Amino acid sequence: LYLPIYATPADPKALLSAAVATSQGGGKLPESFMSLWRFPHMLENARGM
Amino acid sequence: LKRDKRALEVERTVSLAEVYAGLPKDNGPFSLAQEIDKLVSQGSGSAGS
Repeated sequence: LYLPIYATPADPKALLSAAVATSQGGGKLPESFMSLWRFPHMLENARGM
Repeated sequence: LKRDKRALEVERTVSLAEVYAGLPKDNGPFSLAQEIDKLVSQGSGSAGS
């Protein structure tokens, strides 16, 4: 005689993704070396490099 | 450019007559005056060591 109650499933859970970042240490300048060329030439050289 | 350096540019006079006058006795020292004029006369000869 008793009519059982029926359960309705809930809405699906919203899937979530994790996005993490990476960190890297900065570099250090090497040892400067005394050149032979004058500044305009060593600058045209380096600028090309 | 790391390895290059300004080199001491030098000049030296070399006197062939003096050098050929100076080589050791067993090598037979000779001034070019008395062999240039005789080897031109006959080319089969030789001088020095």
